[PDB]
Amino acid sequence: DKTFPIMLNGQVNGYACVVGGRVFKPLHVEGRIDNEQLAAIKLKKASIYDLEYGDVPQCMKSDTLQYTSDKPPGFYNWHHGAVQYENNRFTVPRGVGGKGDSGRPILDNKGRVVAIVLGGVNEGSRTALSVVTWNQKGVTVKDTPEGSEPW
Amino acid sequence: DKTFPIMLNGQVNGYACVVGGRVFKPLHVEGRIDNEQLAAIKLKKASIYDLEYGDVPQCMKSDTLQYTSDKPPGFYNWHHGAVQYENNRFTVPRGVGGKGDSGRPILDNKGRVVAIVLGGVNEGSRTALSVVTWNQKGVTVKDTPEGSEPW
Amino acid sequence: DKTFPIMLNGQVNGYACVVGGRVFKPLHVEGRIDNEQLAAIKLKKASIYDLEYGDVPQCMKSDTLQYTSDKPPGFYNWHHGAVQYENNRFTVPRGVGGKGDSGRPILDNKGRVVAIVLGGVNEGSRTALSVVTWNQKGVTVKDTPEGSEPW
Amino acid sequence: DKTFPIMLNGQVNGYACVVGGRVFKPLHVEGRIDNEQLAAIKLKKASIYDLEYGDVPQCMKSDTLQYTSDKPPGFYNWHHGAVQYENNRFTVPRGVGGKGDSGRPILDNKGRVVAIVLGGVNEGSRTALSVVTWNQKGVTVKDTPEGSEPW
Amino acid sequence: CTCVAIIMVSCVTSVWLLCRTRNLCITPYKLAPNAQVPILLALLCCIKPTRA
Repeated sequence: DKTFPIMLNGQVNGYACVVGGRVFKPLHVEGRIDNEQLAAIKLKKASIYDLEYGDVPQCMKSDTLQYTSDKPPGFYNWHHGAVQYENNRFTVPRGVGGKGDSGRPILDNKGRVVAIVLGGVNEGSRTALSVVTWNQKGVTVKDTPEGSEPW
Repeated sequence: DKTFPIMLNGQVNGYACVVGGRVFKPLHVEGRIDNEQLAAIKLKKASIYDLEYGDVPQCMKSDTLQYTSDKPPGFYNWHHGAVQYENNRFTVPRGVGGKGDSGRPILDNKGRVVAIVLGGVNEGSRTALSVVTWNQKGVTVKDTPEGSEPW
Repeated sequence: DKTFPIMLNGQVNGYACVVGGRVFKPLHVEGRIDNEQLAAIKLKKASIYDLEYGDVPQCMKSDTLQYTSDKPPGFYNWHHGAVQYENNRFTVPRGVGGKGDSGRPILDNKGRVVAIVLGGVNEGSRTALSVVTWNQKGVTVKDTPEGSEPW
Repeated sequence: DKTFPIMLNGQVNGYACVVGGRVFKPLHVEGRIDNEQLAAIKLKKASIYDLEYGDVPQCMKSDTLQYTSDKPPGFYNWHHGAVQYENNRFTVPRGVGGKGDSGRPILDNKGRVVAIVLGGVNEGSRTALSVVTWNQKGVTVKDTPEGSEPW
Repeated sequence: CTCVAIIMVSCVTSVWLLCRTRNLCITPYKLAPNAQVPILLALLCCIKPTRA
């Protein structure tokens, strides 16, 4: 796919994902995006929605498209497995979800991104995911389980 | 031939050929040479010919000889076609000559560089292209046709 | 072995060796190491004993072990051949001993680095290498033969 | 042919060629000649043309006939290869161009000397030779490239 | 005013002589952590303690 990671001191500590028009990068990680095209874009601050300026050039726009509401419970593919829930993400078993997994998009069966993983390293028996979500009518919210350490 | 192309925001915008005596780079197009050995060449402005100063070391110079004046009106191998004229420029099949791919040298059957293209995007059914040339005794003259367009 | 070279203007003019815990680099060469993790290290200048800083994190330490005391004068390993002297360095043939070959380690039969070359371009039919080593009790010494230009 | 090495302290350091009418010897080298009958040749200094006095008698005259002007750019009988240019020397490859072999002549296809080399140790990827030529009517010309160390 | 300049100059000269000795106290032993250190050159003349 198209997901360029962020490297600080030569080590991958976070992942930056591009959605339609705008690039999204978690601001609790530090470093520099390795793409020389991406590094010429300014960065503006927000809440823990983790916004970055979408000043991408014309030749690359509309790579991955977001998913709106009417989201089923279903089964959604994930980069290290699968997640099957709607209100939150699936509490994946242990071992999955180490360090440096922030900013990974969660996609649908049609390639539509429905979430971006931010926190929730350990949640007891199975690790829940602290992601950003589009709500029942197209507004972005942020869902956090209690006691979720950031990545 | 070994002609390094210019780079601007990832995509190409022109070709900077290397001729013995002085490397050629159009100042009508922009960008920076990605080669580290040619990045140390001092960028000196020139006249309306859109020329870059040839500060290349002499060992990797004169690998590409250049044709002199008094050219025949016979065949000349363009990179995507063939030109057969002496004073003016012969017609090229339509479609070639878009945007951001100028500076490609026009060679001969002996491989010597005859001319360096700068313009000629679209000029009707008979495709004429604005070029620099050597007129009679080695004088470097730019010839632009009527209704010319930069490339 | 892992030995990252040093780049300056596209050519290689030196080599940087890594021992257990610490990173070595000759003072006579100028340039940037190709490892971006090693560029963030605060290397400090020192005397002829060539003290640098091993500020690398835990994940890749102890690449190779430096050779201890009780040094025999028998066979030893080398990148361009073999050396067979303990008090001095062996009269290696030509080919090795040109320019930009500094910083290459000299290993033992168990893969233990004994010395790092610094000079001794050519001394006639017999070429002597100016290296650093430990004399008797692990104290770092520097042995330099007569007429040892920086190599 | 007939060329004489110059004896200096037991090793060869230069070649003293003989042309019909006047013998030659490089000024930048020194030593003793290797012929008993050339010991009576009066040694003298001169300008940058490398001018010596060929006062040899008639007993060994007319060894190598000289060549006139209008030299073609074709093949030439260099002692370690060939030269295929007229105004400049041909870019001889690596290996050739060592040290201590000055004064070596360049032969024609008719067995005529056309030039005497003087220097050009190494320039980098290719090698240029500082050689003597005859311009238009037989006037002796010393031609040098940029940065030519004597050789 | 001439007196206090002499004490200030001589203090920063001797302490840079002592810092150069301090830098050369440890430099023959930092390049080899596996080599043992004497107890005379650790606490009396130099400063460093036993580590690792």
